[PDB]
Amino acid sequence: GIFGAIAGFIENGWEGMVDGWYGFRYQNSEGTGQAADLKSTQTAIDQINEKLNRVIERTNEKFHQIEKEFSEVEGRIQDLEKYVEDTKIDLWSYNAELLVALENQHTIDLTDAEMNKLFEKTRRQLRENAEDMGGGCFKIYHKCDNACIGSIRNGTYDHYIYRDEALNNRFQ
Amino acid sequence: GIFGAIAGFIENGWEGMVDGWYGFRYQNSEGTGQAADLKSTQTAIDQINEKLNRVIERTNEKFHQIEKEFSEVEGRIQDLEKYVEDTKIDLWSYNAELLVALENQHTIDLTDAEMNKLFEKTRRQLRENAEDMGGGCFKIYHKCDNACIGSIRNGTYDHYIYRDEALNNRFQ
Amino acid sequence: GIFGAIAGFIENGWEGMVDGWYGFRYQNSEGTGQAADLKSTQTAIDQINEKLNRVIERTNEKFHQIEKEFSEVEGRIQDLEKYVEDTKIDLWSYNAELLVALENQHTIDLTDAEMNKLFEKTRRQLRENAEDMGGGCFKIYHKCDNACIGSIRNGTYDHYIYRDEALNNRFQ
Amino acid sequence: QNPISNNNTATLCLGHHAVANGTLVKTISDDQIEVTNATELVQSISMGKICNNSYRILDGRNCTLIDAMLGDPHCDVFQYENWDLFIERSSAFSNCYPYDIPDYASLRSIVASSGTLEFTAEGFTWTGVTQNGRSGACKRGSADSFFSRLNWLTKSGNSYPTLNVTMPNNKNFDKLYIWGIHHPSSNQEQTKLYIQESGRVTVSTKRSQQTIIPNIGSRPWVRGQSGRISIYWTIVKPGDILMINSNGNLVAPRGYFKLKTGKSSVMRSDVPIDICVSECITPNGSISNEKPFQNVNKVTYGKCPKYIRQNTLKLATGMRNVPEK
Amino acid sequence: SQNPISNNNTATLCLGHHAVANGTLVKTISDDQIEVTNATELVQSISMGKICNNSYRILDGRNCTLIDAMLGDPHCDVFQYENWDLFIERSSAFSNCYPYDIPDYASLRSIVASSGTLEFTAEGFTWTGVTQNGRSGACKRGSADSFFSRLNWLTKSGNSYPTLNVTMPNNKNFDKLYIWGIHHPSSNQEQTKLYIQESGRVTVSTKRSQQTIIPNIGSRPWVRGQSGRISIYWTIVKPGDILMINSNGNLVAPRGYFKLKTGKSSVMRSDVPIDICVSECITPNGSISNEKPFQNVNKVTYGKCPKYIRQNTLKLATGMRNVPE
Amino acid sequence: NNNTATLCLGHHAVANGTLVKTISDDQIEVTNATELVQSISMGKICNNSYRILDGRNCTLIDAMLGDPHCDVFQYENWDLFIERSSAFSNCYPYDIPDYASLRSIVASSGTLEFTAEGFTWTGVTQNGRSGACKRGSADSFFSRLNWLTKSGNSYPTLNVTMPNNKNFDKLYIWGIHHPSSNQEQTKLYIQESGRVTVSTKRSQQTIIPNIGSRPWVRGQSGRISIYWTIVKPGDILMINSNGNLVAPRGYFKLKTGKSSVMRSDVPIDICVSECITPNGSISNEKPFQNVNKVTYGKCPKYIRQNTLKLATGMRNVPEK
Ligand SMILES: *[C@@H]1O[C@H](CO[C@H]2O[C@@H](C)[C@@H](O)[C@@H](O)[C@@H]2O)[C@@H](O[C@@H]2O[C@H](CO)[C@@H](O[C@@H]3O[C@H](CO[C@H]4O[C@H](CO)[C@@H](O)[C@H](O)[C@@H]4O)[C@@H](O)[C@H](O[C@H]4O[C@H](CO)[C@@H](O)[C@H](O)[C@@H]4O)[C@@H]3O)[C@H](O)[C@H]2NC(C)=O)[C@H](O)[C@H]1NC(C)=O
Ligand SMILES: *[C@@H]1O[C@H](CO)[C@@H](O[C@@H]2O[C@H](CO)[C@@H](O[C@@H]3O[C@H](CO[C@H]4O[C@H](CO)[C@@H](O)[C@H](O)[C@@H]4O)[C@@H](O)[C@H](O[C@H]4O[C@H](CO)[C@@H](O)[C@H](O)[C@@H]4O)[C@@H]3O)[C@H](O)[C@H]2NC(C)=O)[C@H](O)[C@H]1NC(C)=O
Ligand SMILES: *[C@@H]1O[C@H](CO)[C@@H](O[C@@H]2O[C@H](CO)[C@@H](O[C@@H]3O[C@H](CO[C@H]4O[C@H](CO)[C@@H](O)[C@H](O)[C@@H]4O)[C@@H](O)[C@H](O[C@H]4O[C@H](CO)[C@@H](O)[C@H](O)[C@@H]4O)[C@@H]3O)[C@H](O)[C@H]2NC(C)=O)[C@H](O)[C@H]1NC(C)=O
Ligand SMILES: *[C@@H]1O[C@H](CO)[C@@H](O[C@@H]2O[C@H](CO)[C@@H](O[C@@H]3O[C@H](CO[C@H]4O[C@H](CO)[C@@H](O)[C@H](O)[C@@H]4O)[C@@H](O)[C@H](O[C@H]4O[C@H](CO)[C@@H](O)[C@H](O)[C@@H]4O)[C@@H]3O)[C@H](O)[C@H]2NC(C)=O)[C@H](O)[C@H]1NC(C)=O
Ligand SMILES: *[C@@H]1O[C@H](CO)[C@@H](O[C@@H]2O[C@H](CO)[C@@H](O[C@@H]3O[C@H](CO)[C@@H](O)[C@H](O)[C@@H]3O)[C@H](O)[C@H]2NC(C)=O)[C@H](O)[C@H]1NC(C)=O
Ligand SMILES: *[C@@H]1O[C@H](CO)[C@@H](O[C@@H]2O[C@H](CO)[C@@H](O[C@@H]3O[C@H](CO)[C@@H](O)[C@H](O)[C@@H]3O)[C@H](O)[C@H]2NC(C)=O)[C@H](O)[C@H]1NC(C)=O
Ligand SMILES: *[C@@H]1O[C@H](CO[C@H]2O[C@@H](C)[C@@H](O)[C@@H](O)[C@@H]2O)[C@@H](O[C@@H]2O[C@H](CO)[C@@H](O)[C@H](O)[C@H]2NC(C)=O)[C@H](O)[C@H]1NC(C)=O
Ligand SMILES: *[C@@H]1O[C@H](CO[C@H]2O[C@@H](C)[C@@H](O)[C@@H](O)[C@@H]2O)[C@@H](O[C@@H]2O[C@H](CO)[C@@H](O)[C@H](O)[C@H]2NC(C)=O)[C@H](O)[C@H]1NC(C)=O
Ligand SMILES: *[C@@H]1O[C@H](CO)[C@@H](O[C@@H]2O[C@H](CO)[C@@H](O)[C@H](O)[C@H]2NC(C)=O)[C@H](O)[C@H]1NC(C)=O
Ligand SMILES: *[C@@H]1O[C@H](CO)[C@@H](O[C@@H]2O[C@H](CO)[C@@H](O)[C@H](O)[C@H]2NC(C)=O)[C@H](O)[C@H]1NC(C)=O
Ligand SMILES: *[C@@H]1O[C@H](CO)[C@@H](O[C@@H]2O[C@H](CO)[C@@H](O)[C@H](O)[C@H]2NC(C)=O)[C@H](O)[C@H]1NC(C)=O
Ligand SMILES: *[C@@H]1O[C@H](CO)[C@@H](O[C@@H]2O[C@H](CO)[C@@H](O)[C@H](O)[C@H]2NC(C)=O)[C@H](O)[C@H]1NC(C)=O
Ligand SMILES: *[C@@H]1O[C@H](CO[C@H]2O[C@@H](C)[C@@H](O)[C@@H](O)[C@@H]2O)[C@@H](O)[C@H](O)[C@H]1NC(C)=O
Ligand SMILES: *[C@@H]1O[C@H](CO)[C@@H](O)[C@H](O)[C@H]1NC(C)=O
Repeated sequence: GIFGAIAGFIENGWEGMVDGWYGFRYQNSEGTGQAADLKSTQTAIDQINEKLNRVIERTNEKFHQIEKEFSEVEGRIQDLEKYVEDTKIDLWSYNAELLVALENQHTIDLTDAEMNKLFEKTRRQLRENAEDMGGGCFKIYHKCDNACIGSIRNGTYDHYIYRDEALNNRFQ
Repeated sequence: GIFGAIAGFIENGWEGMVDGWYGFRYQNSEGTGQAADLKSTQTAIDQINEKLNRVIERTNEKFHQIEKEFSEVEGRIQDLEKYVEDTKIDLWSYNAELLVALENQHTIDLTDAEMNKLFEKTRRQLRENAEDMGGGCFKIYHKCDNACIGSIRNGTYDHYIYRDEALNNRFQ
Repeated sequence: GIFGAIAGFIENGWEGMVDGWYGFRYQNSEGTGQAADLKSTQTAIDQINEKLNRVIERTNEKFHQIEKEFSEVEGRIQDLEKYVEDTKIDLWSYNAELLVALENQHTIDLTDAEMNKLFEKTRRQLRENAEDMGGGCFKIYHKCDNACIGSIRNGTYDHYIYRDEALNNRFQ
Repeated sequence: QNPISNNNTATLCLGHHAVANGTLVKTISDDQIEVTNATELVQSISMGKICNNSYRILDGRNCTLIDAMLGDPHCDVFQYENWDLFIERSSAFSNCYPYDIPDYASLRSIVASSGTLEFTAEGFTWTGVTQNGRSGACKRGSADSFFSRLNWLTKSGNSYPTLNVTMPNNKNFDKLYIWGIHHPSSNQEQTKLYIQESGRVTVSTKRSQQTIIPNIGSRPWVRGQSGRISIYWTIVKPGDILMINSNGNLVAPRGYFKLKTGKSSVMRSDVPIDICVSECITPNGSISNEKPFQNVNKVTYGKCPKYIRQNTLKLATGMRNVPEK
Repeated sequence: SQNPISNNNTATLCLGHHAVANGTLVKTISDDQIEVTNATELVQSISMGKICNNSYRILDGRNCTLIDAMLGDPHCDVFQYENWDLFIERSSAFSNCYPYDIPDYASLRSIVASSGTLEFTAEGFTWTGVTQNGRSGACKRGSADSFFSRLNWLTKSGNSYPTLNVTMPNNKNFDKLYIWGIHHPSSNQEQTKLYIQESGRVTVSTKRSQQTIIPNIGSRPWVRGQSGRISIYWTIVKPGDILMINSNGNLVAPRGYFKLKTGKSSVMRSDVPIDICVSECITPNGSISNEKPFQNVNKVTYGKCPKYIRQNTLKLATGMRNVPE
Repeated sequence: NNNTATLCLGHHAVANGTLVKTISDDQIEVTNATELVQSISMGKICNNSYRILDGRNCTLIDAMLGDPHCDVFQYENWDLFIERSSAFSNCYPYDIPDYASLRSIVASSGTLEFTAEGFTWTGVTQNGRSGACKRGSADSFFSRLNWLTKSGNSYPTLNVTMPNNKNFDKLYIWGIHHPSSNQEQTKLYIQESGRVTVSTKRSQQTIIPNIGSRPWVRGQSGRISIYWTIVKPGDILMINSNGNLVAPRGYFKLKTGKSSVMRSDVPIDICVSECITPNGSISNEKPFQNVNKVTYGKCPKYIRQNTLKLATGMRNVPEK
């Protein structure tokens, strides 16, 4: 995909994450854990759910139309009736093929984007206190217990209070 | 948006930015300033200006056509005339709806991309002399007067001049 | 492009890069060299190759249709035959124009995306041992002969081996 | 390097979900790519029966719509009926005087769209002729009869006078009049029934007319008859007038059908009608209309998905699926 | 990082984008509604309420249909030799000559409309042994009984109406349109009075085509004193071909031909006024602006027109997502 | 400097790129593109994939009726019948109401397979002929039609029947003669006014001749009008006439075909192609074509544009 997160710098998905589409796993002195990210999950779902409704009109009633099957040959008028119907069908069949391919492309791209955006959001919070290990993992260079991990997850992490400690660990 | 810049790591837009779509605000010894970035602005405008014209011709010249309203009940030929017209109208109505949805998506995507591109370009210039504070703001760790800010804005900032000063400020 | 790599932070293409669409140039203790990147090249080619086949059905046989040229003036039925045909042609002409513009946009974007991805991949490998100089170039802050460059090319570079040397060169 | 994580460090990994069993979809970039989930957009299964719970469905059984309209005796049950959708069966048959309708398809369409056989008799006066002609080709009970809606006129005594009648439309809706001409099998039969060697039927309104001549000749026997009737129709708008002028061969109307601007139709199908819930009908039976597309039949009535050639189209409803290990 | 007064040896540089106080909502692939800085309406839903006379040559039919102007109904004499890009027919139009019908009226109307001219050239038809220039009280021109100007009502001379046989070659380089007719008398007495023969007939032919019409005697509804009718027919003669006319009664003869052009002209039914203004797109509702790609005013159009669609509004973003302060 | 290295990332470019259109740009240069619209024809109709029948000087209808110069076309079949603009009729002058429909029905069926039937025409002269229709330099007539006239001083009411005991639909072509004068009418048919009734169990047609002059064509001011009747399995054809009948000699076999007819003046020759247009065969590699809206076979879609370029490579950004 275009951002290179899903099936990219993140090696694979987690079958063990059932309460969210995106999330975190962490390891510190208190052990290992996992938690879903609700906002990224919701953003993706909102875009995907019933997405065709944005382009495909609510199905309306159609009633009497033209004949489309014929029991005898007639020539000119019947040729035209058949041609009109064949033409209509071919155009709608093309529309359907294109729409599905376009929508599917958009779905893959927007879910890859959410993954990358969550990663960039986390990177920015951490500032100089962590390094990108590759694989979508951060090495955090200070003591970072479950409450601290929690502050990263809910976006209230304060890099300033750990910076001195982190810089010394990173560079000495 | 897919880059997560607009309505993302940039918290909001600037109603006071009136001579460009993208730009800079800054504070240093000399006071506070604002300046539009003209290249990012033009790039976005050029792509948006009359974008529909790349796919649809403005208006097509047409003369004598079939009748579309009828004062008498006639059956078969009239059924066909009505069906042909309805078929055409539904197909074009679909085209219009999809085109506008696709073009609006593209406009949102490309304007978000220009914002991201300007941020990355600025980040690249600054090298080790600044940190991303989040919110689309850089802290520049050296004396950086209006002429210096100017050099960033015109892409001539030479990080090497300031690097020793900046590194000393960053790691204390 | 939306990623701002091609015709962006990379100033221009390389005419002398003949064995790949994307690749590397390098200068080290052993001289200068160039190498193509196969995976990025293959990923772009695979998406571009026969891409229309994903949307356009294999051309099928059509046989007897309606008359489309007339040697006598006839009025109503002929008007309808001409209208039906003109309607069809204008709809297919619109489909053709849109498809080509959309597919071309997708080609430009995906190739820009691959360039960006290769850059980011390389950046993640180098960790704290290199800086982005701009122009798509990394300054690697340690002795990095051809075998070391080769380790970057095949994704096996181990940053820890050089980290002390590099950190010292960067921040002394 | 230490095999045990330093207490003064932590690891934070970002990720996304996956499922064990993904599903394949097509994009602009890829012929096939595995996603966590997908949905089918094409309805390819029918209910195998026509549901009669939303639209008023009328089963024609052994009768075509036209024969029900004309009043073929075996179609008497259909008098004054109405429908959203009239179902015509392949096994329907005619059992009255042999007939044809130039532009049959148009009359069928007009009546089917109107959605009603509301008929009203009118007081036509047919001076100097015998009314209510009947034929052994058309039994009603064990008695020779005729289409209930038509009036077969023939000579009285030694003459058939020039018939000249009028019927104004002082109502607020269109009147549909059905009438005909009898085509004898020979000159002898023509003069026997109608006196005049050359019959004529002229049916007019203020701004339109239909002028018909009889066709004379031997034809293949149909229910004992070499003769034929050709059926015609005339729509009289409010404020207009119907005029009929004939010197022989007239198969007269007995009144008019009310024409409505309807949402009704007619459909050919041999599928049973039953109690069930559906808003879309095809010759194959009713179908679900949850999906935007269908591949069941190009012939549809009601609230229907668009017919397309494809039998399956899979829409991704989840991200790229990248399983572990 | 408190410090009320910022440090002289650092700077802050923020990157951003503009916003407006009042954004506008649009639809994308991703969102039902998203606010953008500005958008443009793509559907023209407003007409000028009048037809502009300045780009295309507009001809107001006033009280006349195009067909009545072609035939030369007296009250339409002002339309002789007219030409147009677009002929406007009003709903108040009426006929005021001998009552007539045209089988396939719609086709003749289309052919003339498209050609865009009533250029007519008289030809020297020789009508041996008949009286020319028949008149009717149904068709006054000024104070005199008259007839359609472009037709020639033939009747007996003396006590005879011989079999007419006339020719007219087409040595021009364009198609000639001939309009002609047949009189259906209301009675046998009138038939023999005018045409001697008890039954007339008209055969109009070319090298490759022929049309034969037999009159049908009888009453139609009284219209302007007449229970008889004229039926109108046409023949198009190609260059190098030749018109032949054969009749032993009831012929309403052509006087010449209309030049057919391969045109870009049409005819439109509208009751709105025509006036000075500039526009390149006309609908029955009036001229419309064509700056937008789509329109929802009317499916009936002429000229340089936006495409008709069912939606009354479609908003195209012309700016980025609007994120107010 | 031995203590450092430089690693640059890049992409290829070519000296000579090509311009394409995107959603973003009216024109942008890419490394490579390909044309999607076929605008060139082979200038000839290839006869190797479909069975192509050259009509030469004959229309399909004239071949059907058996105009003498069309005799070579007897019992032919085709995928595509080609009519030339220089085709001409050379028999008795005729017209066919709904000509366009008959031509379509026959073109679609794809065969002129004819089978004579043993009609008995008691009391009339058969095999009428005309100076308008010469065969071997002698007066003749349409091979598929049988012009009946009086025998002695009589023309009895003809009344004949032909059951369809086959399992396919029969197509019967027949006609009526319109004489130029009352003298000719009575000379040929005795009766002052003829009549032809052709019927089955489900349809009937009765035609009355109209006497008078039409324009002279090959010595003739009279005309024949041509009609057709389809007889389904189990049904029976009946013909009833007291004069002016131009009788069928048998029937054409109708089949459900994938055949057609096309107007073209280009030569027919041996070559490789699966798509035919009036301009000649065209390659079908591309999805679109701007050669002709008239096509037969496996054909690209006709569109208005003469060129559409699809990018097959990245943005091209040449070196200085
Ligand atoms: C890559 O290089 C291409 C090759 O062209 C070059 O060939 C090489 C070997 C060198 O000798 C070069 O100096 C030489 O130019 C470039 O392709 C060329 O592109 C130009 C447009 O930039 C095309 O011009 C057009 O030519 C038409 C002439 O008809 C035919 O003639 C040539 C033979 O000379 C044929 O091969 C072509 O296929 C043509 O069919 C002409 O009709 C066009 O006129 C219209 O447009 C112009 C404005 O551009 C306007 O003034 C005029 O009124 C018309 O409206 C037009 O002039 C040229 O055909 C084309 N040559 C070939 C062989 O394809 C290509 O630009 C370049 N790509 C890039 C990105 O630089
Ligand atoms: C022009 O030519 C046509 C074709 O020959 C003639 O039409 C035929 O006319 C005769 C009567 O004149 C018809 O013959 C009658 O057929 C009836 C129906 O047939 C049934 O049974 C047979 C089985 O043999 C089946 O084919 C068919 O499906 C029916 O189920 C019979 O009921 C009649 O039989 C009885 O009639 C005679 C008197 O004729 C009685 O005295 C006896 O009781 C006898 O049993 C009779 O055979 C025939 O059907 C017509 N054929 C067609 C195809 O229409 C025209 O008459 C002729 N025109 C002129 C002017 O000469
Ligand atoms: C077949 O059957 C039809 C239907 O009956 C007959 O057609 C009718 O024939 C009569 C006789 O010609 C027609 O009578 C005429 O009616 C006109 C009426 O038009 C309106 O205006 C008058 C007011 O004057 C109202 O009374 C009427 O309701 C209408 O609203 C009159 O204008 C004529 O009346 C008189 O006019 C002059 C004045 O200039 C008087 O001097 C005369 O006395 C004259 O009578 C005229 O009478 C009637 O309109 C026809 N009806 C229809 C529906 O067509 C056919 O005649 C008949 N055919 C045969 C062969 O018998
Ligand atoms: C109703 O009115 C029409 C119109 O007048 C009459 O039809 C004309 O009838 C005459 C008599 O048959 C026709 O005359 C013939 O014309 C032929 C065609 O002429 C063209 O080609 C010749 C080349 O030979 C050129 O000279 C000429 O420029 C034309 O381009 C001629 O070929 C005929 O000539 C041959 O026959 C005569 C017989 O008298 C011989 O003397 C000659 O040697 C030669 O072999 C002949 O002259 C004329 O074509 C008809 N015109 C039309 C338009 O049909 C009807 O007769 C009339 N009907 C009734 C009942 O009266
Ligand atoms: C520039 O773009 C065009 C895209 O059209 C490239 O040309 C295409 O090249 C492929 C591969 O060589 C051709 O496919 C081959 O076809 C043969 C037989 O038809 C088959 O045996 C091979 O297996 C292969 O599929 C393709 O036909 C050709 N298309 C056209 C229109 O020529 C070209 O390679 C590109 N140039 C560069 C430098 O990338
Ligand atoms: C496709 O069309 C070609 C060309 O029109 C056909 O080939 C031609 O067929 C004719 C008649 O069938 C050949 O005539 C024959 O030639 C010999 C001597 O060359 C002649 O003496 C015989 O009497 C015979 O008529 C002719 O050679 C040949 N012409 C050319 C130019 O090749 C071909 O039959 C058609 N193919 C298909 C599959 O329909
Ligand atoms: C890029 O900007 C620098 C310096 O900052 C400038 O910012 C500009 C946007 C403008 O407002 C300008 O007034 C301001 O100085 C430019 O370099 C400076 O140019 C001036 C006059 O040419 C000299 O007096 C300065 O010494 C010089 N500074 C340096 C370090 O050389 C520079 O010209 C500009 N470059 C380009 C390519 O536009
Ligand atoms: C990944 O590359 C390393 C680096 O050195 C190599 O660079 C390659 C791209 C290739 O061109 C090769 O010629 C060059 O040596 C490889 O390590 C080296 O591998 C070679 C054998 O292939 C040995 O001879 C060297 O001793 C060894 N040197 C070092 C320092 O490791 C490495 O094998 C390669 N691995 C994979 C999995 O691709
Ligand atoms: C619905 O009924 C139609 C009509 O028979 C079916 O369409 C036919 O499919 C068969 C089998 O493939 C073909 O022989 C015919 O070409 C089709 N059309 C006709 C008119 O016979 C269709 O398959 C049915 N769908 C069902 C039962 O689901
Ligand atoms: C916002 O967009 C609107 C179009 O929706 C612009 O207003 C139009 O401007 C054109 C050209 O100047 C005029 O012809 C129309 O009369 C205007 N339409 C409307 C509805 O106002 C407007 O220019 C844009 N506004 C800004 C601030 O950019
Ligand atoms: C449209 O048509 C023409 C100009 O194209 C104008 O008609 C003339 O102007 C006035 C109408 O206001 C009349 O007094 C003249 O007699 C007209 N000229 C002729 C030659 O007849 C007019 O401006 C436009 N509108 C109408 C209704 O005619
Ligand atoms: C194919 O032949 C047709 C004629 O059948 C050509 O269409 C003509 O094109 C010329 C210009 O080249 C126009 O002036 C004519 O008006 C067209 N005639 C018709 C009847 O449409 C067409 O150009 C040819 N196409 C080719 C050779 O690609
Ligand atoms: C933000 O996080 C702070 C860290 O502790 C909590 O993190 C939460 C995400 C949750 O998992 C708790 O169990 C942790 O204890 C917390 O003190 C703040 O209250 C949090 N604020 C909000 C609004 O979430
Ligand atoms: C936005 O609309 C408001 C109406 O609520 C009006 O006061 C004004 O025109 C706009 N406001 C601004 C700040 O432009």
